[PDB]
Amino acid sequence: NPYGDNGGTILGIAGEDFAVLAGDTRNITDYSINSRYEPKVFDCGDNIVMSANGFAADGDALVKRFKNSVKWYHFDHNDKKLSINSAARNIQHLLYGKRFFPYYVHTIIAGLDEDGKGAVYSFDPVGSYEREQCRAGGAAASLIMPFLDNQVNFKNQYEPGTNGKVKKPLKYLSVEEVIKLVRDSFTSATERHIQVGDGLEILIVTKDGVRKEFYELKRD
Amino acid sequence: GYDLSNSVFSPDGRNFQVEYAVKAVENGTTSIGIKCNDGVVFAVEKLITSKLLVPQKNVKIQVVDRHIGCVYSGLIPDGRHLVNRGREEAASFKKLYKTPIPIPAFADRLGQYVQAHTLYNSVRPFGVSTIFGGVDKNGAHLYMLEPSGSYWGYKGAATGKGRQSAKAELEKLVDHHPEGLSAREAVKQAAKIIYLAHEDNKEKDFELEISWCSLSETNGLHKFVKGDLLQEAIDFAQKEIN
Amino acid sequence: PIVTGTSVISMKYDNGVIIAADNLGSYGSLLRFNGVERLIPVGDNTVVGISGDISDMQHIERLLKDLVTENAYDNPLADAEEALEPSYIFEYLATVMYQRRSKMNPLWNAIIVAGVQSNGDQFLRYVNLLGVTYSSPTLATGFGAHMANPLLRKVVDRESDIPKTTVQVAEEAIVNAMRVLYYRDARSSRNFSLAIIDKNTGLTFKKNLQV
Amino acid sequence: GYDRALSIFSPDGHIFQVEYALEAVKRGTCAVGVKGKNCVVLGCELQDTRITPSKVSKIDSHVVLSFSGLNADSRILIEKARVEAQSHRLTLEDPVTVEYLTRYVAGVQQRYTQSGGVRPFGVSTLIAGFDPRDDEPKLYQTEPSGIYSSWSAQTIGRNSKTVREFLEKNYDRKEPPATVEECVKLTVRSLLENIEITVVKPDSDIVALSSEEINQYVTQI
Amino acid sequence: GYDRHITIFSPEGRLYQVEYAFKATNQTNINSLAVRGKDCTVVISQKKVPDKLLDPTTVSYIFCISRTIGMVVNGPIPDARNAALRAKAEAAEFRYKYGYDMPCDVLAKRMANLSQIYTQRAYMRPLGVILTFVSVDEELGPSIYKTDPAGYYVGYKATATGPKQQEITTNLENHFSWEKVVEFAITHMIDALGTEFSKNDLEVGVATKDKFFTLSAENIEERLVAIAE
Amino acid sequence: NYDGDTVTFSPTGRLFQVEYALEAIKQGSVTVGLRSNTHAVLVALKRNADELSSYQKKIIKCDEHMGLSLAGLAPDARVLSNYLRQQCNYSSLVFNRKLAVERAGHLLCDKAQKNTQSYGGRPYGVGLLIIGYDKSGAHLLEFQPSGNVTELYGTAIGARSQGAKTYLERTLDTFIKIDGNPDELIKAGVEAISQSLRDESLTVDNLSIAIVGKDTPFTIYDGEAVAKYI
Amino acid sequence: TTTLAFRFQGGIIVAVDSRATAGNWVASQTVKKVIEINPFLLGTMAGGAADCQFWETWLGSQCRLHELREKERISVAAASKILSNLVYQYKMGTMICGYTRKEGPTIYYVDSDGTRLKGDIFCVGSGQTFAYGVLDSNYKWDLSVEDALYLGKRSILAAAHRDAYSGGSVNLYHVTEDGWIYHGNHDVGELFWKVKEEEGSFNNVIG
Amino acid sequence: TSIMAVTFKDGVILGADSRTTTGAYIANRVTDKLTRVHDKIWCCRSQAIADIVQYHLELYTSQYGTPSTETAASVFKELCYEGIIVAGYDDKNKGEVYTIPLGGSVHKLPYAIAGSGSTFIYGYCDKNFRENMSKEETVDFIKHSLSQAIKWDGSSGGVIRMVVLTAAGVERLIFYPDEYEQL
Amino acid sequence: DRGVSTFSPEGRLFQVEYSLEAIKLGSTAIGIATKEGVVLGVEKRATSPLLESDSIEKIVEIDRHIGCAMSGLTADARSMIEHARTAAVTHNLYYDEDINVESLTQSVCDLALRFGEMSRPFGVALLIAGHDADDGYQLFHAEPSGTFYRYNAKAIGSGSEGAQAELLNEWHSSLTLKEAELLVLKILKQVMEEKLDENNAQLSCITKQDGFKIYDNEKTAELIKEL
Repeated sequence: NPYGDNGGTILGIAGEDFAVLAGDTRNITDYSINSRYEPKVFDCGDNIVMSANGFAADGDALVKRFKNSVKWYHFDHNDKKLSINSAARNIQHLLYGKRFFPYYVHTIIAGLDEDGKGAVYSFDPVGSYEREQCRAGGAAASLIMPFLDNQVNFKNQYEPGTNGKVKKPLKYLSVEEVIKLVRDSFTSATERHIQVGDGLEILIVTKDGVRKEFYELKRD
Repeated sequence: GYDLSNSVFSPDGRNFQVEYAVKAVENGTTSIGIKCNDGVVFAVEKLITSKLLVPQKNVKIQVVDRHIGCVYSGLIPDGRHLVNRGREEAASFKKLYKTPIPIPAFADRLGQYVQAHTLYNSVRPFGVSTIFGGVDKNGAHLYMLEPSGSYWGYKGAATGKGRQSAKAELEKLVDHHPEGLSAREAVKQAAKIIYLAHEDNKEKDFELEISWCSLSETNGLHKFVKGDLLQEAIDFAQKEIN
Repeated sequence: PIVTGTSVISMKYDNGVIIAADNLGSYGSLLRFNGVERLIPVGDNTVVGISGDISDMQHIERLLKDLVTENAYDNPLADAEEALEPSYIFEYLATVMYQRRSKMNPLWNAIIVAGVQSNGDQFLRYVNLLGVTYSSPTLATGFGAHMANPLLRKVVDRESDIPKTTVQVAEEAIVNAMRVLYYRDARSSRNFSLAIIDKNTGLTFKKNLQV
Repeated sequence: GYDRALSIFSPDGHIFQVEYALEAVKRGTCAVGVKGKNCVVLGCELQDTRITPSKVSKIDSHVVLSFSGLNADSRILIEKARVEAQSHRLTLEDPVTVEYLTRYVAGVQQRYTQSGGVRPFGVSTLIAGFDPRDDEPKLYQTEPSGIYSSWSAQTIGRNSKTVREFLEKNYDRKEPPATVEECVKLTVRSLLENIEITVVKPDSDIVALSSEEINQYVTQI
Repeated sequence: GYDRHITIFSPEGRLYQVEYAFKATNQTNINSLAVRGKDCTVVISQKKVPDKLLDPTTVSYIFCISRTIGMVVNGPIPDARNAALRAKAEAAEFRYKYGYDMPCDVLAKRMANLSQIYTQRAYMRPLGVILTFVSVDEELGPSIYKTDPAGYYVGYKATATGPKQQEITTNLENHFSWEKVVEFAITHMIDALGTEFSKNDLEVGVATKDKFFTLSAENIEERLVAIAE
Repeated sequence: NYDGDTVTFSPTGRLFQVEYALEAIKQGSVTVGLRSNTHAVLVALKRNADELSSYQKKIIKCDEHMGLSLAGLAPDARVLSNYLRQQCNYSSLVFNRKLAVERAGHLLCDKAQKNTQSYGGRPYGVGLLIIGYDKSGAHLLEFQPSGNVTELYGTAIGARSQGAKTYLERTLDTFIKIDGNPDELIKAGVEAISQSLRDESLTVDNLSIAIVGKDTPFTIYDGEAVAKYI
Repeated sequence: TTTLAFRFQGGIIVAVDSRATAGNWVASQTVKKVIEINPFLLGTMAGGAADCQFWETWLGSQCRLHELREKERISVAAASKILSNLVYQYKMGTMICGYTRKEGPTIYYVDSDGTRLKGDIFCVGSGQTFAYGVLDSNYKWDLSVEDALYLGKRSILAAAHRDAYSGGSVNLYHVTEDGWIYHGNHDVGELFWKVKEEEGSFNNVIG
Repeated sequence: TSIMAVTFKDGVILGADSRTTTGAYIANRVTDKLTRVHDKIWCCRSQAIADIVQYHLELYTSQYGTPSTETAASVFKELCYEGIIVAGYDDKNKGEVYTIPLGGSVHKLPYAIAGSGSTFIYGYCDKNFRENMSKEETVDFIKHSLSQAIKWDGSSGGVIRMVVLTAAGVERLIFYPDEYEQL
Repeated sequence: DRGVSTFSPEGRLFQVEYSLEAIKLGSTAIGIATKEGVVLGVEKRATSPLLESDSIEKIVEIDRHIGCAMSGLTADARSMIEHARTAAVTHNLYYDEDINVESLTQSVCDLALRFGEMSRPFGVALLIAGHDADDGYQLFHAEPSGTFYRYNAKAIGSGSEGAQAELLNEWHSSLTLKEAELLVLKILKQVMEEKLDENNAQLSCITKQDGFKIYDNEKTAELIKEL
């Protein structure tokens, strides 16, 4: 078997002027802990943060090849900043280059679109990609995304007294509120998932640049 | 009209392209090799074409594996090509077997490679003569390989522009020391011989580069002569001129 | 594997890294070979500990010597600021392992590269036959990752514990873990090798240490 | 593999092999093509007439190809053109347009002028026909260099200059030959400065005129 | 005009490049002779080492192709070493393929066929060497087979190669343990060339039933002393 | 008789095709390289075909730590720079190691030499000055079609480069000790290249400057960015 | 997943759902299952989404190359033939929808086994039966543009209601001779209640 | 099979049984299992690979001189890696034993045992082997060990063939069951 | 003979110089880049009155905002243009973005010296005109030597010697697009042997709003009247 599971869950949320990519720092094999701090969210330059979740070797290979492609793009276009959509197309081509022996990874890239709004792209191991407002990857994706849908997009929430006829209107979430929600969802996942814990690394992409925040999770 | 292609015999049976490659070798700077009682010393004259050259940084002598040193005169890129082939050959020997390649075996491999460049008109003969050698399980060996692919073992070897005077000095060395030279005194004498041979190229300044591979001094590994020993050899050579 | 090496355990202290492995090559349940050195010094600032297939370990040893020889070529600073780093050696080994796995011809080993970088940082990283790499304050392979890792993590639980850990404490923990592994691992040996890479005192290789 | 550069630039900027292939073309027999409003008429001036191939060759049901120069090279060109037309039908579901087929043939000819180990075709082709489901006539020409262009009337082979002068004085691009009779009579008059005539009509209606019709046209002239 | 530069026929039906390779065979100015005893084959080759900087033990035109076959080459040492390496590979490959040691004549035919290929293909030049193979064949006994740049080979009762090969050849014709055969060959070479030999002027190879080997300078001096007595 | 192929030696042992490839550089515009212990500077005189045309790019950037300038055939320079970028890329990928300037120069040496001994190819018609910064400090390399790669304090290649080279030789002891003041080293390079002009003067469009150093990534100055150095 | 495309007097209506499921886990409710190959060509994804996406983008590139060479846009038949040959040579269900001057409104169905069918109505996916029945019961050629858009909406709504792996929202496309028009995203949750209120259907669902 | 090579004061002795079986059937009971790959380098399996090794070593002898037992083991590994006991004598190494178990790793040992019968004599050989044994002592040790292995292994039997590799040369010894069984 | 990849004693490749002299015999092409667009004009040079001049495509589209003119052996120009179109389409496929004009010119010129035992270099010169957000309206002159320059105004072909001097005299940074059309037509009329009209000359322009377009004979005739 050339593949394996090293655990790990990632979360990319695109705001109106920011993008956050968060992942737990625990590396595991079966029921053992390999490392309590093995980052899987990487600033790849040009205000683009990438995370390749799944098979750790394939994730490392894909991240390395994407960084190589960004370097070659800078070599060919005179240090021109790579746009997030161009990066997404490049990652699609990189993934499809191994169609029949695929990178066993689901990768998420986050950043700002050319208009300045937060952009998040999710990729299938075979090469399909889609721009999303939010996407969760990894084992604990099912323990995190419903809560964010409830809390960011106000799903199943209605304005009180309207008899469920008026939905709760959407609102601008600041990056701080989004960070609070990410922290709470990851703490819940740590509580209920044995592969989540040991620390939460969040990379925030704004117009200023890429900002990294680390928060400790429970170590059991 | 037999000198325009590599693999053509002249009516006398000569390969004129190999002779022209030898002329190119004779145009090069003087490099020597001395086989001491337990090792080999390589010295080369590095012409200082301009004051802007970084001193002690344009290294000519090359190591193959860890026990073989190679120095050459003529077309330096051809010598580098030959040394790259020799490194590949030593690696292949050390992969198929486990011992480091013996010096005679390495000499044969290089000779075969150089001779293969005289077999076709689609390729050019090497424009270098390589002095190479080292220490193996059978002791120290010194070889000089010519553009034809010919190579022999030598007690002392010299090529380049000042090859004649260097050969005379090496002959004097062989005559005066039948007992076998010592590695350190061999380094000093290599400095002396290079300085003496530079008189045929006195129009320009030169930098002396020495390396050695001795069973006792360098533990059978090829190392460059630097620091106190290099300066000592330089002073010995300068004094020996007068 | 058919002839196999057991656990390699390692940790980093305030001034360097310690790596240990035992000198036994098992043949199934037969304790066949007892002179197998599985710690491989590369240069003076790197030790490579290999577990698993012994023939593949010998192949990796040959590759490491070839890497040192190749680095020495045309490099007057090969014994100097242009020497091979633990990170370079690990990157090469991980590339080799990943390319072997991608060709479905894996080198059936787990490698820990231990060393100190030129700037003085401790290097301690792991790679296996799948190409999976990770770093930790303490690393162990096979039976070590299950039994010795808990004992070493009691000494260095996180990165902030590394500067508080002296060489004596780390070596004592490593020797205790080796004794425990001898007690509870059937494919282990009394005799083991221990290497200390210190940013100040350099590489210290201790052979034929006994539980 | 033999890859000597046979077609190279002379000091004056000329590729001599292409010029000599053009000379080989100019020593070919004839290919006069007169395009009208609805007609494209192609003509040429102990041999066994039954089995001697006609110079006009159907590349597909709607496109025909006449040529001038080396017949043996023309066979290879026509085979490649037919294979390409069939492949285009197979993969793009559509029969080739006259311009597409002309472009492919000229591309093969151009490829033979800058590939090592080969000499250019000594063939110039007059490619005539109608695009699928279309009705405006097409009359293209290719040359050994790979140049292709569209013509109202064109001739290639020996006496090409004289016949081209005759066409330039008798053909008027203001008012092209109105009837098939006009197309055929203009072609026969050009060839009279033995006659074979092929009329290409839309919807794959390609017919070679009988000797009786050609005799009537000649007698009228 | 280019018939003299590649191996194609001249208007007289000759291959001038092959003839020029024959001319090149004598560049080294070395004479060799091979003689068969009833039990052994002996090759005597001149050893001219004029440069005093040379290591004489490396100057050698006699090669041990296999356990039983030896080869002495007349011609430049790079082409000689090329032929020696090819012959060694052929001998080892024959042993691998057919389960027994290659006979001397089979190897000589092997190398002559290679020379014929060089003679017929334009991009390969001939090797300017003459190869003399000697062995004691387990079927045919002592054997001398000599190959030339033309791809021609034949077995010999005795043979001589070099610039003065004619003198040695007529001397052997007039005449017509291995130590005695060596002494005979050395004496006859002395008589033919009219030059006394020191222990450093000669190369000696001996093909016996079990192995081919070359004598050292001490053994050659011993044979010279025996001739002196 | 001997200049038609790179595979032929002249009776005196010369390779005429390689010498003609060198003459190709001698026809090119002058570019000047010089370095101190901390910084390496490329100064290039860009050439324009017509006053309605732009000036051809002379300086190429490999990565943050290395870059080169060209004299001669621009497509050859592009091919060599692509190969150099591939080598640095391979080093970074396989070893996480920044390729040393000397090793990259030797790789260029081998690639250039391969075209001087085999039939069918031609020598590269371009010369290169490679500046870089690695663990051993600032490096300046001169590449030649013959395969010769040399490490120098300062150098000039192209048309009339002899004046610049003579000035650098005269100024050597001054500019090698400039050290941590990059603007002064760039100034010295500008004077060196101005020593090689005949009729045209250094202008905003003519001059192109590159620099790399200890805490200086490889940066190229063009346009108004060089007005302070003119 | 439920994708449908039908042909009517006003062109082609393409309606899809947007739910992607990893087993029983709904990974996304906002997946685009319609490929804008070019301003005049649409493709639909139903299984094998990555192969579909990559190869239909490459089909768009091939169409652009054909445009440049022949000064004419590629036909729906040609694009479907290229995609079918590609699928066969590597041997999903995709609809190629376009409206060119020669062919008119044209839909081709290409699946993973290499079949290539021209037709007026197609439905693919886990909910293809419910949508296919809704179409068969309500489809007409003389259908108006508004009625055809509502019919596509309604068929996708039926599929999403009855099939567990279909839902999320309806993406409506209208292929015209001037190129396709996106008619928006319609949440299945809101659409179901709206249709239940206005239409009187789904009487077994308490509201 | 029961094969065992022992280094002693004057060189190395390779000993083996002579039985080859196909299940319970003894197909050959006079098999010669000790195989010469070079003049004084011998190997034994616990056959094509032996031919290729002999080919490579003959090439090595032609080009680079006499190979050592280490060179033979290196060739064996490079062919197998991409159970063999290799024993040989060289003047400087004075007799070496290299074992290459099924995995393809190479180990240099004072003595080696391999085959289905070596398991029964692991303890006996550990207890009874001594460094720097005499030639007769070494022959006796191999005789006793192989006799026990033959007694306990059904796939081992026949005569005990021995090859003595020393500076004197190669000596072939044969021991019939009537002699070693009564030991 | 001599090798195709041979250097001359002056450091110049023989075949490249011969190809340039081949280009010198081609039909004239003129390009002018302004702040509002780039205007490309070519001399048709129909060899016969029976030749349908509307079939002469000496200005082609590479991408939506990239077009070029050709001069010399225009049969090689078709292969060059096919490579350029493939490069632009492959760029859009791999990067989801339109190729840069300078990058397209580099991709084209990478083929220039890829010949030796390709048998020969191309015998055609291109005037590549394009627009992008990075550098605006750009005009490049691609040569078989592999070199290209950005030009404000450039003329290639048989009449380039005087046409370039006239462009030098006439071009300024404040020219409007219509002034560029009039200037191109004026230079063509000056250098063409034939009397210039809408049937023996062609015009094209690249603008951000409308992309690459070729002017019809009607519109070209209206512009010709303005002279």
